[PDB]
Formats: sequence, C-alpha cells, structure tokens
Amino acid sequence: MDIEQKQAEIIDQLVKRASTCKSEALGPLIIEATSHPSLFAFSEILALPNVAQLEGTTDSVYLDLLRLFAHGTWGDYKCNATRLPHLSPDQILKLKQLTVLTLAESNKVLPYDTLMVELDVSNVRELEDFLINECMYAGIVRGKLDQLKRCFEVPFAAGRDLRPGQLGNMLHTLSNWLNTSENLLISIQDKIKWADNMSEMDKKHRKEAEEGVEEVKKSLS
Amino acid sequence: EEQALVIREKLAGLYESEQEWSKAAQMLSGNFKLSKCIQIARLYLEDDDAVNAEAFINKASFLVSNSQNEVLNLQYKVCYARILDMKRKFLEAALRYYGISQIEQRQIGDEEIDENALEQALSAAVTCTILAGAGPQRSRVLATLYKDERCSKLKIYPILQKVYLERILRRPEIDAFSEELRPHQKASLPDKSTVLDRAMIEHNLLSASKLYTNIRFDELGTLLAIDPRKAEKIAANMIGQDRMRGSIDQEEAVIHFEDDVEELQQWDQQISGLCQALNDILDGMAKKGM
Amino acid sequence: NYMEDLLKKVRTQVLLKLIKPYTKIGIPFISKELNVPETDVTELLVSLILDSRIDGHIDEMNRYLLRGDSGNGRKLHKAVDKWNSQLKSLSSNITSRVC
Amino acid sequence: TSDNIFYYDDTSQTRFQQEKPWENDPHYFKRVKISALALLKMVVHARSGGTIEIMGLMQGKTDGDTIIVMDAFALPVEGTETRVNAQDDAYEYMVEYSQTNKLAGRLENVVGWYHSHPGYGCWLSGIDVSTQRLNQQHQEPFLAVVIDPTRTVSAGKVEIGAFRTYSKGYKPPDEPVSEYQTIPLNKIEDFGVHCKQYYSLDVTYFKSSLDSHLLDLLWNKYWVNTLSSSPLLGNGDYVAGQISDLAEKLEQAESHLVQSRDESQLTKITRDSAKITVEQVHGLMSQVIKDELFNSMRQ
Amino acid sequence: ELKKYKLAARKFLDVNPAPQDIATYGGLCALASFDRSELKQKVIDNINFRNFLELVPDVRELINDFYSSRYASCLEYLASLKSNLLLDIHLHDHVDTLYDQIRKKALIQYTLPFVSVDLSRMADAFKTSVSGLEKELEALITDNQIQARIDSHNKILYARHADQRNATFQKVLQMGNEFDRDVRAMLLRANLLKHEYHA
Amino acid sequence: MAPSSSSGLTFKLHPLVMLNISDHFTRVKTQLNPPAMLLQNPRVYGCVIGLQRGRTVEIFNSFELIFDPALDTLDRSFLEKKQELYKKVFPDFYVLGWYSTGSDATESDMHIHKALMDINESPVYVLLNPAINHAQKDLPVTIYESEFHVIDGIPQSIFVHTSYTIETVEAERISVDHVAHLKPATQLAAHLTGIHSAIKMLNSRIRVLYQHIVAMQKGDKPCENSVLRQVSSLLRSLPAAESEKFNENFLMEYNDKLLMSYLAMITNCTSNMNEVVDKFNTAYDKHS
Amino acid sequence: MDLSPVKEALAAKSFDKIADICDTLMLQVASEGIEYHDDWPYAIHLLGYFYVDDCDSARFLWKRIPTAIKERKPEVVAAWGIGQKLWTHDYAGVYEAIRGYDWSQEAKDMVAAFSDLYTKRMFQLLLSAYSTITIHDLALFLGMTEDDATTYVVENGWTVDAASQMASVKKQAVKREQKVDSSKLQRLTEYVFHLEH
Amino acid sequence: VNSVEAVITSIQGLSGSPEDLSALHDLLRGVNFSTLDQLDASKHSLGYLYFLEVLTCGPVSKEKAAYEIPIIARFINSCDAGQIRLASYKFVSLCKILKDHVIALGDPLRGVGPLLNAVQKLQVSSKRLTALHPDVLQLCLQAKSYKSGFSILSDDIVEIDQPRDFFLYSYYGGMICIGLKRFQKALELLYNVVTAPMHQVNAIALEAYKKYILVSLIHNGQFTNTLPKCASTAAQRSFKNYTGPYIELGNCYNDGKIGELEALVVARNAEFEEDKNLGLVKQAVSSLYKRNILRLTQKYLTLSLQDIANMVQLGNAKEAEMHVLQMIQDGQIHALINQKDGMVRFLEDPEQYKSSEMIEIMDSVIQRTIGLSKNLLAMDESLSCDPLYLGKVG
Ligand SMILES: [Zn+2]
Repeated sequence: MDIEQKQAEIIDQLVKRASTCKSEALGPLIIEATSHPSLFAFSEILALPNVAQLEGTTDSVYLDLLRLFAHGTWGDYKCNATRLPHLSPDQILKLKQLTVLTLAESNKVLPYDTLMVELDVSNVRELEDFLINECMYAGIVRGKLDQLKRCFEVPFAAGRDLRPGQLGNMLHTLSNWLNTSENLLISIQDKIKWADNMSEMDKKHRKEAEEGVEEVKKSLS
Repeated sequence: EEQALVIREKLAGLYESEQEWSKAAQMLSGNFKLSKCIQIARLYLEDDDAVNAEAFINKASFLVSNSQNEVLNLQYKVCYARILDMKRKFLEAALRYYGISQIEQRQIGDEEIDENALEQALSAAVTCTILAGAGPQRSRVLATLYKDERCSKLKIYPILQKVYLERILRRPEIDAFSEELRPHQKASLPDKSTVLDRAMIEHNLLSASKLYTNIRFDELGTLLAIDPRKAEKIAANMIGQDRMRGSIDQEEAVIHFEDDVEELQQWDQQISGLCQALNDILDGMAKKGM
Repeated sequence: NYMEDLLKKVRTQVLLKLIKPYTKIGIPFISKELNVPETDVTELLVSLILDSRIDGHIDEMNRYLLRGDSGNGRKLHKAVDKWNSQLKSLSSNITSRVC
Repeated sequence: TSDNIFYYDDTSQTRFQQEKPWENDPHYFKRVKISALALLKMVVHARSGGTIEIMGLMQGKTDGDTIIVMDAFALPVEGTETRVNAQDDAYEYMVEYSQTNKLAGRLENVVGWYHSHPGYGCWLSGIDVSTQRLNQQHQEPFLAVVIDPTRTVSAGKVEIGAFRTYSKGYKPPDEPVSEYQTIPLNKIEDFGVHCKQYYSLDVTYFKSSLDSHLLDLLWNKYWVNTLSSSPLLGNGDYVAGQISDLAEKLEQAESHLVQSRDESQLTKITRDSAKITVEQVHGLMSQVIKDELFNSMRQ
Repeated sequence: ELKKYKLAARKFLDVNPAPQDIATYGGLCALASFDRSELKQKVIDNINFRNFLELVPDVRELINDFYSSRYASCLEYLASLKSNLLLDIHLHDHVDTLYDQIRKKALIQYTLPFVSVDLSRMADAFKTSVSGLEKELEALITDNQIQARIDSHNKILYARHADQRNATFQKVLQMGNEFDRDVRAMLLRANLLKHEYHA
Repeated sequence: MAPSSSSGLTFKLHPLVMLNISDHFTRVKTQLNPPAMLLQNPRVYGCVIGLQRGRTVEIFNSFELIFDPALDTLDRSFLEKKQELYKKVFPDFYVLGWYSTGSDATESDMHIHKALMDINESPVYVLLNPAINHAQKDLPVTIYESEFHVIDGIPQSIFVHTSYTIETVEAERISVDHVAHLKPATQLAAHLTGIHSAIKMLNSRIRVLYQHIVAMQKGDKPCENSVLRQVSSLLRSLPAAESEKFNENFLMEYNDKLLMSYLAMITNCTSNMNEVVDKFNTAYDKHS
Repeated sequence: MDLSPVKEALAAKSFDKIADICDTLMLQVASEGIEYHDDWPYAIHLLGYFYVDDCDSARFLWKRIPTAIKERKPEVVAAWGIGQKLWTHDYAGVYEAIRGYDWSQEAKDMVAAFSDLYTKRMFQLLLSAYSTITIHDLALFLGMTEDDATTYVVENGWTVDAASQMASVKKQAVKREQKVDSSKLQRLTEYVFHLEH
Repeated sequence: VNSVEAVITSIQGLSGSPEDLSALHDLLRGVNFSTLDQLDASKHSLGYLYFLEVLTCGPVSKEKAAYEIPIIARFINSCDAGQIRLASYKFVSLCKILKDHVIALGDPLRGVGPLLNAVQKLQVSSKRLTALHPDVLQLCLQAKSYKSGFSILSDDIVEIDQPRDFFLYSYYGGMICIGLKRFQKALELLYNVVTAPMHQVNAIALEAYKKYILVSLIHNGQFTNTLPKCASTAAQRSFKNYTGPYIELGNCYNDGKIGELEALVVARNAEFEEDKNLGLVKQAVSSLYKRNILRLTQKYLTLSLQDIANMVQLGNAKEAEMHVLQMIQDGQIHALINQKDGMVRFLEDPEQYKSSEMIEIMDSVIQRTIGLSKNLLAMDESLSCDPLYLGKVG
C-alpha cells in the first residue's frame, strides 16, 4: 500500500506525457521510465494506445524492452540479450529487484541456491549485501534472513503487473477462497443445531425416567 | 579593572589578528556584563584557553543582563561545546543550538546571525545528538531533528536517517563522519580506540539484530569491519548489559539473534496483516474510485 | 592466609559474568581470557556447579559447558503426572469394594 | 431517558439522606447499576495489575434501592487483602482528587471501593468484610466491587461481583442460595468461616446515547481481532495451577472415602475438571476454524 | 538399632556432658549420610567444632579434599589410615560399610556435573580397573541413582535425560487401557452377584 | 487541507480515550441545559498521557482540565496538580497532548498549542466530533500533529493529519461486547456465534471485491491496474504459515488438549462409577 | 463339489483371497455331506495361508491332513516343507524349500508370486534392522547369488565396500503424502457436549 | 392328530405369530416323517420343531443319526429370524441333539458351520450370553478350527444367563486365543474366571489359574505372588494348594537363573505333561532369553555381540544376532546392529506423539470411553427403578 501511492504520483505524469508524445519522443521516454528508482509497474503505459501503433517500426526494440519490464526476468533477458539494447547499470539494478518479486509471488520461503542462480552472484555475502541495500531498505519486501538454513523468508511482497494468463487464475483463486468461506458457514450452523437436537432429545428421555419410578413408588406404598 | 582589561584586550585583539592568539589570550585575560564576559570568553574559547574565563563568564553571568541582540547564549553554547567536549553536555547543547536554529528566524541584525549562524547551529545540533549514547530523550530530540526542517538539504542527512531509522551504517560512511568531526579534537579522542568506534559498532550491531535471526561469527567480521574475536567480545558485554536480545554458541560459532516470539504469535501477525490489506482495497477504491 | 579467601572471590566474580551470555563456553577459552591454567579452570568450574551457582553442565569429551536451555512448559507436564497417579489410586479403590 | 441517569441533584439527594430508611433493615438495596465507563476503567486497571492485587474507588449517586456507580479512579495502595482499611494511606490523595475534579465536571460523592482478586474467585474474604463493616458504619451507602482479571480473559466474560455487609449480630433468616464457584485449596478455609455476612446484589449495565453510538461503530471494527488472536498464549502457568490444585482435592476425597468406607468433593471436582477442559477445547475450536479458512491449500 | 549415620553422627557430636573420640568419627559418618550443604554447614561452618577438627588435621584435610574434589588424596589417606581407623571399637564394629558408603558418595558426586564422563580417567582416579568400576556403575545405575547409560564401546558415560512429554504420553495411554479393562470386568462381576441373590 | 505527516511515527490509540472524552461532553451538556436547546454544544479540555518507544506513540489514558476564561488559555496551577496526582498512580506515562470536542481545528488552538510545547515539545491534538450522525462508518476523531515549517519565512506551525490505529487488548474486547450488545445461548452456541458473525462480515467483503473483478473480466469496467497489483500481493500470502515448523507445533497442541480431555472424561466416569456401586450395595447387601 | 470359486480365484490370480475362499466353501461342503478328503484342493489351501501370513492356521490345517493323501501325493508334503522353515524362522531355508519338488501347472505362479513377495518382505526387515552387513549374509537373507545381491542393493541406494565385502545400510528416504481429514469440528463438538454432562 | 391336520393348513393359513401361532403353541403346550415331510419349514415354525422333536424323541442312532443331521442343517440354515427368536428351550434342545449327531458320525467339523449359524439368529442382543455359546466353542476347539470359532468371541457381553455357561465361554474362549497367538485377549477372558463369585472351589477355576500364570510369563514377564483383590474369598484362602509346581516356576523366572528354569522343567516333566501343559511351558522356556536382552536396553547404549552372549549365557555370536533379529520383528525392541565390530546399538522409541496418526489412535480411545459411560448410566436407571432398592432405602 505504501509503495502504491509513491508510484501513483509518478504514473500520472508518465501517462499524461506518453499519451501525447510523437513516434520518436517515446524512445527517450521508455528509457527513463524503466530507469526511475520508484516505478515498478508499467502496464499502464503499455495499455496506453500510442505504444500499440509503435509495434512494427524501427523503435520495435523499445517495446520489447518495455514488455520485459512489464513481465520478465533476468533469465529471460540473458536468453534474448542480442536483440535487446544494452542496459545502463541503473536499468539492470531495477530488473534485479523485479527478480525477487516474481519468485516471491509463488513462494514464501526463498532458498539461497535459487537466488544465486537467478541473481548471478558468487558467495553468500554478496547476495546478502544486495538483499539488505536493494530489497528490504527500498521497502519493496519485508522479511528476515537466515544463515544456518540458507533461506530468506518473504512475508510481505508487493505484487507485479499481471502478465497475459493470470486474470483467469485470479478468479479461480478468489472463487475457491469464497467457497471455503461459504462452506464454513453451514458447517458451523450444523454443529450448533446438532447440540440443540441432542440436548432436547436427552431432556425428554430423562423425563421418562422419574415418571417411571413415580408410579412405582405409589404402587408398593 | 574594566579599563585595564579593555586596553589589554585592545592589544590582544591586534595580536589575535596577527596570528598571536596565544599572546591574545594572555593579554586579554590580564547584557553589558555578558558582553564583557563574552569578549574574554570568545578569545579564550577560540584559543582553547577557556580556563579562568569560563568561571569569569559564569561569575559575571549572575549579573549579566539581556538588553538587545544578546550573543551570550551563542557564547554559552560555544562554552557548552567546550562542556560537551568532556562533560558530554551535548544533550542540553543540541536543544540549545536548535533554539539558535531557524527556530529564531527573523531579520536579527544581518545574515551573520539570521542566515549562516542558524545553518551552522542546525548542523552543529545534529552532530551533538549523534555523539550522545543511549538517550531516550536523545531519541526524542532525534525525532524533531529529522522532522522536516532543512536536514534533508543538510549534508549530514544520510547519517541522521541511518541513525534515526535503525539502519546498518557501512564502514566508509562512519569514517567520513569521524574525519569531519574535528570541533576541538576532544570529540575525536584517541583514548582506548576512541568512543565513536565503541558507539558506531554498538549501533551497527543493534541494527543487525532486527535484520537477522542468526549469523556465524566469521560473517560478523566482514560487516562491523573487525576481527571475529573482538566482535565476540563486544557482543558478549552488550548482551550482558541487556541492550539487545540473543544467545551465543561456539561449536558452530554462531549468535542467535532471537528478539522475537513464538511462531503462533508470528502466525497471528500474518493473519492480521492479511485482513488489514483486504480493508485497504475496498476503502481505497470506495473513497477514490467512487 | 587471607589470600585464599581473597583469590576466590575475585576469581568467581569475573567467571560468573564471563559465562552469563553463553550457552556453550569452551574450557580452553575460559583459561585464556582469565590467564589461568586449564586444570584450575576445570576444578573451579565443577565446584561452582556443585553449589548450584551455574545452571548447565560441562562436556568432558569435547571441552564445552552445556548450559541449560530455556525451560519449556514443565509444570503442566509435571502436574498431569500427579493427576495421572492420583487417578490410578482412586479408580482402583472404587472398583475393589464389590468383591 | 438515556441521559436522565445523570444530573446529580443535590436538593434531591439530600432528601434521602435525612429520612435514613436503611437503618432498620439491611435488605434495603437490591440493585447495583454500573455505567459503561466505570466497568471499562476497572477492568483495564485490574488486568494491567498482573498477579498482585490493586485497589481503587468509585463515585456515584443513589436512588431508591439502587446504588448507581458513575465513574471510578485508582489509588496507590498496596496489599488491600492484607491490611484492613488500607485506603487511609492515600487519604490526602482521596481529598485532593475529589476536590480537584469538582471544578470541571465531577460532582458525585465517593460510594465504595474495589479491588481485584487475581484468579482465585469473585468473593469477599475475612479481611474484606471487616473493612466494609467500618465503611458502612460511617457512610451508610457503601459497596464493594470485586472483579477477576484472569478468568475474565479465560472463558468468555467479565467476572464482576458486588456485595454489601450485614450488620453484626443480624442473622439472616432467609439462607439465600448462590452459584457455585471454583475456589483454590488455599482460600477455601476463609470462605467457609465467612459465608453468611455478605449478601450480594444484582448487576446491570447502562449507557448514554453518545456512548451507545460509539460502541456500535467500535464493534464493527473488531472482527479482525476476533480472528487474529490466540487467548491461550500465556496460559501455560495458569492452567498448571488448577491441574495441580485438582490433585490434592482428589487426594483428600480418596483419603476421606477410605475412612468412612452436592456429594462431598466428588461431583464438585467433576465440575472443576470440566470447567478447565472445556475452555481449552473452546480455544482449540477457534484454531481449527482459522486453520481451514486461511491455511487452505496452495492452488 | 542405633546403627544410623546422620542421626548417630549428630548425637555423637551433641554430647550433653574422650576428646580424641569427639575429634574422630563425627564428620566421617556425616559425610556418609549428609549432603554437600549439610556437610559444609557441619564442618566448614562449624568453627566451634572445627576447633576440635584442627586437632585432627588429617581428617579436616580429607574432608576439605572431598569438598574440593580431590578424591585421590583423601582416598589414599583413608586407605593408609584404614588399619588404624578400624581399631577404636566405634569404627571396629562397622568400618567396611562406612568406607563403601564414602566410595559410593564419591562416585555420585563425580558423575553429577559432567555429561560425558570418561571412565578411563576415573579408573586411575579411583585406583580401580575399568571392569571393576564398570560393575560398580552397573550396580549404581540399576539402583536408579546415577541417571546415565554406560556406552561400552569407547568407554564413555553418556548422561541420560528424560523428555517428560514423551514419557507422560506413554504413561497416560497405559493408564487408560488398565482402567478400561477393569471397568468391563466390573460389570460382569456385579451381574453374577445379582443372579445368585435371586436364587 | 492538512497534508499527511512526514514524521514516520505510528500512533496506537486505545478505546479508554474514546469513552473518557464522550463522557466529559455528556456531563457538561446534561447539566448546563435544565435537566427537568442546550445553548451551544459546550466544549471541554484536558490532557492525554502515554509512553513512546522507538517510533511508536502510544496513548492510554487522559484527564480533564479547567479552561481559564480570563486569559483564554489553560491555567498552570491545575495542570501541575493533576500531573502530580497521575504520576503517583501511573509512574511511566508522560503528557503527550491535549484534547477538545469540536468539528475542525482552528488557528486559535495553535496559540493554545504553543503553550503545551513547554512539555513534550512536539505534542499531538486529538479532536472528537460529538455530532450524532447515523450516516458515518468510522469513529469521529482526527489525530493532528505539530508541524514546524518555514512557509514564507514565518514559522507558521501548521496542523497536519496523521494515521492512527485503534489497538486494543483482549481484555478490552470482552468488556466492549458485553456493554455494546447488552443482553435484553448456553456456552457452545455463544462461543461459536462470535466466530460465526466475524466470518459473515469477512464473507461479504470477499464477495464485494469479487463482483468488481468479474465485472472487469467481461463487463465494461475500464481497466484499473492499481487494484490488480494489491490483489496479487494480497493473494500471494493466503497459506499464512505453510511450514513444517508450524505443523509440528500445531499438531503438538492438538494432542495436548486431547490428553486433558481423555483424563477429564475418566474423572467424570469415575464420579459416575462411584454412586451407582453404592446403590448396588444398599440394594444387594453384602452383609447378607 | 462346486469347486468353481476356488478355480475362478486361481484363474483370476486372486492369491490373497485364496485362503478365505476355501474355508468358507469347505464349511458348506462338509455340512451337506459331499466327500472332500480326496477331492479338495488341499495343497493349494496350505500355500494360500503362507501368502497372507497365517502360518498358525496352516499348522492346524496340516494336522487335519488325511494320512493316506500324505502318502499319496507329494505336493502336500512339499507344500508343508516351506511352512517348516517359516515356523522356525529359517530365513535362508525358505528359498531351498521353494526350489524343491517340481511344482505342477496348477500351483505355477501361485508359488512364483509368493516367492517374490517373500523377498520384498525380507528386504524391509534388513533395511530396518541392519547398519553394516557383509555381502555373504546379504545374499543368504535376500536369496540370490553374491553378484546379483551386490547389483540389486546398489539400485536401491545401498552402497557396498569393495575391499571387505560388506554393504552399509541407509534408510533411503521418506514421503510427504497428505491428511485431508476435514472431520475435525464434528469430533470436537461431540467431546464438549459429553464433557458437560 | 386331528388338530394336527388343521394345524398343517393353519401353518400355510392361520399364521398370527403372536395370535394364531401363539394359540397353536399354547394348545400344543397344553407325522412319522410322512405328514411332516409334506409340511412347511419356515411357516411351520414351532410346528416344524415339534415334529422334529417328536421324530427325534427315539433313542435311535447311527443310521438315524446320519439322516436327521443332514435334515436339520437345511432347517437351521433356512430358519426364519422371528420364529427362531421366539423359540424357547425347544430350540437349544434341537441344536444340542445336532452336535451329538456329528461327534458320533465322524469328524466334528462336519456340522460346525450349521451349528454356528443358530447362535447368530437366536441371539437377541449383542449383550445376550446364549446357552449355545459354550456349545459351539467346544466343537470348534476340538475340530482343529481355531480360526473359525474366534468370530463369535466378542467384548460387549455383560449379561449372564446360566453361570455355568459363562465359565465355559471364558475358559474355552481363552484356549482359542492361546493357540492363535492372541495373548492380549487370552489374559482378559482367563482373568474373569478367577475373578468370579463362587462359594467353594471349582475344577474350572483351578485349570484357568494354571494357564493364566504361564501366559502372564510369556507376555508380561513376571509372576505376581499375590492374587488380585477383586476375587472370591474362597479363592484367596485356597488356590496355592493345587498350584505348587506352577508357583516355583514363576519365582525362578523373576530371579533370572536360566539354569534352574532349564532344569526344573525336565525334573518335574511328569506333572506338567499330565495336565497337557508341557507344550505351553516350553514356550515360556525361550521367553527368558528374550526378556534378559530386553533388560539390557535400559542399562546400556552400545554393546558387543560376544558380551551379550556371555551376559545371557546364550552361546556363539550367530546365536546372539539371531535372537536380536527376531526381537526387532516383533517390536519388543528398537535396535540396530553392525558387523564391522559385531556390536548392538540400543536406540529409543521413535514414537513422538506429534503425528496425525496419533490423533486417530487418541480419538478411538476417546470414543470408547464415551460408550463406556452409557453402559454405566443404563445400569443406574435399572437399579433406580428396582423395587428392591426403593424398599431398602425407604
Ligand atoms: Zn478482597
């Protein structure tokens, strides 16, 4: 939430200009947009119709650069490192932060070995230095680092923009949660009604006990 | 008396101008009351000869009036800086400089007492708060120092934040802070590896407790920039004095930064955060979207 | 003379604070910090434990002091054993009267 | 109506003071109304007092057979269960607090005193009755509120209780019944000696229009707390006491059974065992509900 | 009767109304029965009686060595004085059992602090072969005093600690089955008596 | 209006403060107007106590205070008297600010606010709105914070808004529900109903968010990607604990409670076994 | 008699249910009065109990064997030979008895599957009761040759010293599975109701 | 008979189980395989039994034994539940004659199956101890059919019809468990015979005691010299007189002297063989070796194979390994062995009581206790309504 409004102010300026730039002016625009060390969501610029007609011209490299930042990773960049333009150190640093977010989306305890492969570091100290000064202190995530088990827990992590093929899963995930909440309603209700039925049946049954002996007492007296 | 001192200080002033502050201190020594005391104190403080002058200023402070444009408070603050050299009066001094900070912003004569003096006092007040240790009141005045002001423009901002917000202070940054810290060469005392070294490593170890859960002794040397044996020594007494919370082991050579609660209580925190985020989505959209 | 009394009170005072923030202190480590031969360190350490001043135990094989760990819920586990034993006696007596 | 409980009327209050109809029969008062603010203040202070007793005073008016309690305040007196009439230590505090509060909004006289028995009952001890005897002797309207801060957390509700002391010699020819309470074995002796000296009174809860509106809005933001909370958090030593305390009662019952041979320490013990186990199982039921609803499954 | 250790030593020390006998025995029998605190109170904190203990410097030195974990020296001194000690009626009547008790006390005090006691060291420490000390340890542990298990491969005495929680679960479940079977046997036994009374 | 607070501290309110302020306004108005058109809704004043650790400002209790009408400020003699008395009972709470009843803070309060900077230099100003409105859906209170600016050279201490959370203990929870929904059941139904009502409130919000997303899926609903990011961040933490460490402890507690239940039943059976056997002995006498 | 269910189970390779089929059918066969001491699949009945580990009942059944049919057919004598090793816990001797008198076409497979099951059961004992075992005794208990025993164990992870001819035992790994009970609130409610009378 | 001719029509006509048939039964109370052969089987009910009883009234056997036994099997299997339920002593007399037919014709297993079916239908409640229970137990035990006769043995029997039938049910039921390797239940049934009210000594009481001691040694591992308190006064005063040789075996087992146990069995082999106990006693001979090794578990942590053999006086190395391997199979010990050093390591119980499996074990035990309370409650109501109880307390 706290990270949302920080992008919100910058997004409005970005979308306002991007809605009006000519074909060439988007070139420098995308470079700074992916390099600002606050902006992590870019699909709003992607959804803006001006970039739709840019696909096809000589600036097509810029669009694929945006798509990588919209939904992509370091492993994806290395495979297609030829066509994509050379990135300044600031751009690379931003995408390394996005690496943790994607892995933190489908997991909560991140093993060390997975992190070294994706982030391309050498020893434990280099990896831990990156996490402290670029992930937790930036406010992107909030966790704790362990050294004996070599794992990094990620309780809170800001989500990323949806790649094509996630909204359908969101509805199923939400609907499944709704059904579990709903099925817990009648399940609770049945337990309460079960207590009433057993209590009433018992009190009627014990009532037949003393009435049985009350007749017995007077019969033999 | 006063007439002899004025004539002697006139010769002292000429000596002080011509790189003879040592001769100026001897000659001068040998809010009208405050002004006379401040003139002797200022030369004494500048040449670090406040002996026999701080008491004289204090003796005249009883009869010292206020009048108009009293710079005696600044001289007392400078005297407090000499007090803060050894008596560690920075806690009172830092609040004093804040008084002479942009808090008292007005015409105030010229820019030497309303533009530059406040900026220097603001910078000085920040440094003194850092020098003091512990200080729940020091934490309290740290809040208002970071609280807007011009500190964001100030050059010491990085340190201030890293101090205010418990953050790991890297060795290269603390060297610059100590390097610039040369007010009277008493603050940077070399007495038993200084006190800033003991103060900085205390703070860096304090910030690492929240950030970690356990750490081997070998990696406690890379950060904190010290040999593992020394790091084990300071970590021992810090726990002994009930500063941080944790335990120490040697077979694996690790320190368990516990400072937490049971996983059931940790589980409850996740649930509370889970429900809290649910409310903000509805509240954020209902208020803004519609 | 009074040296024997004078020596001990200084020795145990520093030793008690030395091992306070430690779960497993090393026997050679105590010798080097206190500048005392390891033999006397061992003799002082065992004598302190027999007086219940120290809480843990010492590893003769590996030269370590296994300080007692944090005590989990034990009175609850102690009480149920007393609850169990009393329930054993009452149930046996109740049944054994019809004969 | 909702605001008519207020307005201490001095010209009306003095009317009940002169008639003094409570001198003849001790059974005059049969109702104790308690305001919303007072109960909240008493509970917080008692809960924050730990395992040691506390003490305090409350102020209120009176009307007919009901003793209304408006507000309460604390008093730094230690060991109210040991020293009888222990309020004399802060007598200067009582004078200053009442005098200072009279200027702004406070007008009601001090009515009674309250303490907090920490987890062994909601009753009046032999020391407690003696203190109330002197206070009732001097000031005729005098209550004694006893609240339990541990069992309040434990099962589901506040363990409040109000009492009024009978005059010496007056033997009540009614023998009223009372609800059974679990008493630790180190406090039963005091209860047995003093049982027909403190008749109880009914307790209700009223509030004002503004108070009722805030509480309704306040409760609607409590569903988060009702879920993300485990009351069985520090109850590891508290539960150990009763389980241990149940042993000697069983041991005494077994020893008494062989010598001879509600039912003597057999049905009561069963009630105590159920009164301990059910609350723990009730806490377990909440954990299972939270388990399925949140820890559902990956996909 | 009159063959106790702690009470007998207390009575011998507390003489209402010779001097060598008072100096002898006393703490020797007390150490066989009294614990560390009681022995310390009755010897070290007994300056009134320690004045008599000064007349017997060897006995006081042996008591201190026992208190200072010097089992070898005091054991050797007692062995040297064993012939002389058991020649004064009071010890001549019963000396072997007293010495046996001091030995057992020495073992239990030895194994108390350590967790990983080495039996090889105790062999020459107590001047006994490894097999003999092994048999003594079997005798002690079978009496459930030295709570430990003897590893017979590398000659290490690994101390034994209980888990309580796991022990409690085993004990409770066993109790329930015993109660369950007895109650079922209760019903059958009651009906047989009912049938007989009808006849 | 008042901008957000840049201090970074977090404020944790307590319900005690809520009930104290409302009662103070009730007593004054109910007596100013003839109890047997209450001029203009009157106002009260007082101070709030509480401790501060790290970057958290916590408020626990408060006391009233007479407003001096002569100099239009707060008299110091009464403040000292009240402060001394509270320090004896509460030895760890210091003054953190002042309270008043009203709708919106004005610049006149700034002159008063400047007086309280002597103690706790940067205090807070809790304001309560007593206007009874049924259309509101939150507690009518705003917590303001002292802000030193340099706007146009003049200091111009401007009040700014801060975010607060109503943090409460479990003990306060029990009393609140006892008084709010005062009884005009047994024990099992009462316990389950509390959880039952909470889940019902939870279920409604999940449905409400569901309708908006499904409308986004097929309906018009112009895309709002901002809510999508927060939804995914919300959705990536559902399994809560999801660890073998938690499972071992959770199943540990489950078996511990069953063990007490097993022993509790046997005590009940033993009690039930007792008296029946004496009924057998008094009928089929063994002495025969 | 109507031996079809016995024949059907053998045809369907229902060796687990073979033992239960004969005893149920035998009671009905004896009740009516049809002679069975010389018609009943007596050899098959004995071997069926060995598969499901009821060697005790096989002993009484063999005690009820007609004396003539013992001297008539060698299959029943050979079938009881395996049982003698199982009763006496001769782990290595079972393989000798299994590879003995040539089994007819009927018991074909019904013996091979049982022999395969014995090896699987024997392996579990070795995994849970051994740490270091020589390859010589490994071949004896598991059954096959030294070269085959060495090859088989290394496919399960058991590593073997090539100098002293001994294999070191490990407990392989474990699984996770799941619980999926969902019957938790119902049971808890029952205990609460019964607890408070 | 003249009424029998109308009864045949009434069998397929005037049914009225509790009316017409009731009247018919009353009339009967107050053929020659020709008219009965033309009668019905299920509809006849008491009529079929009356014809069967009259036809079997003769003392004819052998040839008549074979014919009626096959015929009775058809009637028993094809018997209506209601007709069998209302059947008095008449029914059990038919089943008693059926057994005698089998024991004389040939193998007792020939009619074991049909006899067991009668118990299933005639039993009204699972708590009813029918007089037919000892009847089928004797047949299955003698016919070498331990597996088949164990299905009847239950644990919900609380009602006693004939006191002799309870002793025979428990005694024969115990013998089934011992031969079937079911020592857990074998103790329970045999425990009730000794702990039963009896004025004087009985033959069954002594025979149950002898089996109890040996079974206790095999399973428990000790001999308690004191009889349980909940026992008849006659048993306490006199029970050792006839258990002399058996008592000495237990004392030797408690000590641990293998030589005395190995010599006492051979020395007094005559007495033990007489009571058909020698087969079971030898099972207790090899139980000492398993017990002594179990004692070392709570005394060591790692021991060598050679030392184990010397301590228990067993033999060579392979003997010690073989005993350990068998113990691990049963579950009486948790150990691991190695052959580099020839040593045995005594592990601890892997059970943690922190698994979902323990929940089901705990839950089943909880549910059993709940059912136990109901039985106690039902006892209370019947006694509270007993007219004798009110009179004495009144
Ligand atoms: Zn009290």
